[PDB]
Amino acid sequence: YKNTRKDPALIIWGIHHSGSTTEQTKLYGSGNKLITVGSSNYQQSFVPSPGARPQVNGQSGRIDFHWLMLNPNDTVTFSFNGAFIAPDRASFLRGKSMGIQSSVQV
Amino acid sequence: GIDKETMGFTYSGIRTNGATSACRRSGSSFYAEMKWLLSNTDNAAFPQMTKSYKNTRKDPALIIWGIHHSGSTTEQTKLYGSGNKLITVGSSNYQQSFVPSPGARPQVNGQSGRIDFHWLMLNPNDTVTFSFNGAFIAPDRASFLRGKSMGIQSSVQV
Amino acid sequence: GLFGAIAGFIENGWEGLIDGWYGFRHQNAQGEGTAADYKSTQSAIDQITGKLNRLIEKTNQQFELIDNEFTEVEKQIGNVINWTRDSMTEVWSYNAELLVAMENQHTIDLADSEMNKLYERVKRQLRENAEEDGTGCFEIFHKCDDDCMASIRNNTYDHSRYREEAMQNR
Amino acid sequence: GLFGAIAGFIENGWEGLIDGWYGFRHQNAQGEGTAADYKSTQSAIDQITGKLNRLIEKTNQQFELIDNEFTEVEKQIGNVINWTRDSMTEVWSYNAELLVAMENQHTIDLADSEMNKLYERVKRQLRENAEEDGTGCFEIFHKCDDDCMASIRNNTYDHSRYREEAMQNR
Amino acid sequence: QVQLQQSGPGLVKPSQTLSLTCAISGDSVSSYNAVWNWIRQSPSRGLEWLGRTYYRSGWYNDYAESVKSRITINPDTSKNQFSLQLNSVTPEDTAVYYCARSGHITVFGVNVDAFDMWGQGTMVTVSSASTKGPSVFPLAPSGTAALGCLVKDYFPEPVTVSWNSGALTSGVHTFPAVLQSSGLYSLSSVVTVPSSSLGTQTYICNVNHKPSNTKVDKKVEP
Ligand SMILES: *[C@@H]1O[C@H](CO)[C@@H](O[C@@H]2O[C@H](CO)[C@@H](O[C@@H]3O[C@H](CO)[C@@H](O)[C@H](O[C@H]4O[C@H](CO)[C@@H](O)[C@H](O)[C@@H]4O)[C@@H]3O)[C@H](O)[C@H]2NC(C)=O)[C@H](O)[C@H]1NC(C)=O
Ligand SMILES: *[C@@H]1O[C@H](CO)[C@@H](O[C@@H]2O[C@H](CO)[C@@H](O)[C@H](O)[C@H]2NC(C)=O)[C@H](O)[C@H]1NC(C)=O
Ligand SMILES: *[C@@H]1O[C@H](CO)[C@@H](O[C@@H]2O[C@H](CO)[C@@H](O)[C@H](O)[C@H]2NC(C)=O)[C@H](O)[C@H]1NC(C)=O
Ligand SMILES: *[C@@H]1O[C@H](CO)[C@@H](O)[C@H](O)[C@H]1NC(C)=O
Ligand SMILES: *[C@@H]1O[C@H](CO)[C@@H](O)[C@H](O)[C@H]1NC(C)=O
Repeated sequence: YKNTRKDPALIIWGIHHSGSTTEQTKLYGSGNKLITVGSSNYQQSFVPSPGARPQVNGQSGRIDFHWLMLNPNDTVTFSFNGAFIAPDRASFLRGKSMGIQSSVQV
Repeated sequence: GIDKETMGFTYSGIRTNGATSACRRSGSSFYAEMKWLLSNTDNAAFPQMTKSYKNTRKDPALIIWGIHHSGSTTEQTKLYGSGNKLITVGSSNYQQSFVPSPGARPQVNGQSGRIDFHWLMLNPNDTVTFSFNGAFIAPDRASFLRGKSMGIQSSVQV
Repeated sequence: GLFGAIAGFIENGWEGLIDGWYGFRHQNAQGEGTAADYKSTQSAIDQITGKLNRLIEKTNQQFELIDNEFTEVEKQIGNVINWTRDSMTEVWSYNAELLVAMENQHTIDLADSEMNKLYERVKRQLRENAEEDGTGCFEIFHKCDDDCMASIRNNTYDHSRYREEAMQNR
Repeated sequence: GLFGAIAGFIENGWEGLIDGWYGFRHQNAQGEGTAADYKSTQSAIDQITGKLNRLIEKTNQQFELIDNEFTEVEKQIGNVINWTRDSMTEVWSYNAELLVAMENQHTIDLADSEMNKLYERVKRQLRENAEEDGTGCFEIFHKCDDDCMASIRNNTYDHSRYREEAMQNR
Repeated sequence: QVQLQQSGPGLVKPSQTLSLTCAISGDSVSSYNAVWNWIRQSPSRGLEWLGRTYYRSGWYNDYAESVKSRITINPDTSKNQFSLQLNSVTPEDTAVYYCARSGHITVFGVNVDAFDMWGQGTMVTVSSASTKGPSVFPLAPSGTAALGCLVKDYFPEPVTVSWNSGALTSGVHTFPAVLQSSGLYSLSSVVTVPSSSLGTQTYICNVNHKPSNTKVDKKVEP
């Protein structure tokens, strides 16, 4: 994916860690999986590690989400061979705001 | 300060008494709060193991473990059997893995191997699971914090 | 007060003086009367108002969140943040305390100054026609009717008009 | 001014007084003349000079770069740095504003003080030989020639020499 | 919700005493944070302060130099009111008299004589003329209709007029009184209504002349 816009794009992806090795094979086939991700600015890799985690929302598997800012007219390449949660959309920032943490009504 | 409580881990099919001349108590010994898990005999395959501990107390538990990096690949096989080893550790809050890398480091306290120690805070009524297949220094006890203090660095007498 | 007029040689304030900060109270054949002096009162008011204009204002600098109340940041960076924030809290608490103490000292001395200035202005007006009592009163030797008292307050008083009578009365 | 001499009972300053801060202007048979007083002028100058010696100086502390203008640091640490720097900017801007305001108040009151001190010094010199006008002038009852005026300025003036003539002129 | 309510006769004979009362609600006549004033207004003299009273750990009074020899303003702490007493009145004392609170509103605790609340006013006429009642005549309506009431030959001012005991206000105009050559006042009050409502709606003007204790109602019909 090339960012053809004048501002940086926020790109997300996920690595799925199944609750067991057998689940990993069922979903993506056997073998030691790999995901690489690179831009002109960024350089990083991911190999999944399946295994039993305690159940959260009824699930013993986990997804590692990752992010990068893709510069104007730079390209991100996803080379993967399983256990990859692919982005459907890129995010762009609209302008300026302020974020707060609150427990009371607007 | 710290209050200590047993992790409640028991073991079968492996040795639990790894010791070294680097940790002496009138003879070879080891970290008092940890256990050096070895294959039952030399060059034997360490079995694929899982061990679980739930924090049943109202404050977070400090959990420690260690990954052993032998001074050579042959030493790694002698202690834990051949093959590419793995240790995973997860809680509801924490998510991380470890594969050992043996190799010659310069001798410190007469040893060319190393232990990577790691830690996490285990929340009240959360569970930590250790899935390992060798090169793992297991905790014997969890630590709990007693209350409040101040720590200083000093070179003079009390 | 630094000058020694308010809570000084002037024994005490007047609760009846509701229209001004500083004023005159006279005694003559016609009786007694009290009147506020607005020029001195306004000078004091304008100066206090100036301090408030300075202190009640914008710090335009806007600060964003740098930590998280719901999901705590890493402990090392979190401790650096807290140490820095607590250091700033210490600086500002110290600054605020010293500012208010300094301004209050000056405000009290300022009011005391304006009272003294009014007293000395009157003393100069009726030179050789009256004498300082020591309670912030001027004992006037010649007869001074309400029009004469009002001339002192007004600042039109002409001492040469009554000097022969007043001087000879010593 | 706190004392009420400058911009007070002294109506206004003299543009012609170019050689000094404070001075004397006289009227006598021989005419009019103006002269600056250096002792009072120097005291004021020395004190202002002292403030400048204090304020124009070294902060020996040297600060290195902790971020990077060409290749931006990590966003979390970068935000902590910026927050800390902006907090320091806020403290120093506040400090500078308050310093200058405080020093300026004192500088104005200081000049007003020196003017008052000179006036009172003269008043004491010619006790019972003259009377306060109220414009910062002393009406002198005896004849006072240029040598007599210069004796007042010089501070050698001897009131007992002219007291019989001056006192009897009341 | 401070409220100043004024009472007292609006007719005083020359050389006699004008006496008015202001009754306070929502605040205390002896409050540290109030000053109680009287002010009068005439088309000639304009607005003129008369005097005041206030409590600051003892009662104080100040009066305008123009009335100082004739005037007394006293607090009543039993009824929470204060009065105005003006002796030896002359035609030059004919005016509207207002009570007013000041010194509630201050610059750094200094009463700056801001009059933040006023009474409704009492119109006072100095005259030796006996009061007279006002005759009230209908101004009959002959798709908008106008009807009214002529309020004729009364003294002194004022007269108040309402319609249907205050239930009708829209389209009402009550004209300022005119002094006739007889030395008596007259005015009219008029209202425009839908001409259709004439056959169903009753229209009554309610006329009040407090100086003569006159309250009169008059039905106005086609
Ligand atoms: C030192 O000087 C200051 C002024 O710089 C002075 O402060 C003033 O205090 C009064 C209260 O006593 C404030 O007045 C309020 O104004 C608001 C509208 O702005 C009103 O809504 C308030 O009304 C209340 O009380 C009424 C009855 O009295 C009720 O009817 C109503 O429901 C409310 O309860 C009230 O009038 C005034 O705003 C300040 N001034 C400023 C600038 O803030 C202060 O009192 C002085 N100190 C001393 C000890 O005198
Ligand atoms: C930084 O300070 C905050 C408070 O200013 C600490 O968070 C609080 O911790 C107490 C008990 O230790 C909790 O009960 C509160 O819920 C916390 N308050 C907030 C506002 O978060 C925080 O622990 C400090 N950071 C570190 C790293 O210790
Ligand atoms: C910390 O502050 C600096 C500026 O003081 C920020 O860098 C600037 O960002 C603007 C637009 O956001 C750029 O146009 C400038 O080139 C930058 N100036 C400099 C001097 O670098 C920086 O973004 C801030 N740090 C973070 C993490 O947001
Ligand atoms: C000052 O007050 C007096 C009252 O005695 C008045 O007659 C006089 O005109 C006033 N001065 C001026 C300049 O108006
Ligand atoms: C002061 O000035 C006068 C000029 O009148 C001069 O004669 C006198 O000597 C001076 N005083 C001293 C101490 O020199």
